[PDB]
Amino acid sequence: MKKIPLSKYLEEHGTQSALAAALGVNQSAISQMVRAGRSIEITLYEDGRVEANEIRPIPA
Amino acid sequence: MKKIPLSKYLEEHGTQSALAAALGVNQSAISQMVRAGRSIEITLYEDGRVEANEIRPIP
Repeated sequence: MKKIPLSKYLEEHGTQSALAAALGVNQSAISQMVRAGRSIEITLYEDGRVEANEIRPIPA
Repeated sequence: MKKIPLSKYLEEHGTQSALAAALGVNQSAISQMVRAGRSIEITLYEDGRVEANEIRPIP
């Protein structure tokens, strides 16, 4: 397993198009996360699965 | 540092009251997190400070 911030993932690994498909999300949700500088972490499994999580501090 | 889920922090390390005060939130905020099953991770630093994050799945 590898975990990787969103912008590094896109800048260095995969495309928005590909990530959107592997997460089963609307491509424009990815665009929105990039624009707003949301703290999104991408997880890459050896089985091929890809997951995404926003890390939100408490308090905000 | 050690990362542990909120449930586990409350079982093994601290209380809702003490955690809330150290984080700088009202206990009511922690109570709500426990009650809604929210995915909360506590980072416990060597000097005793703690920080909290919520893990929000995407989508």
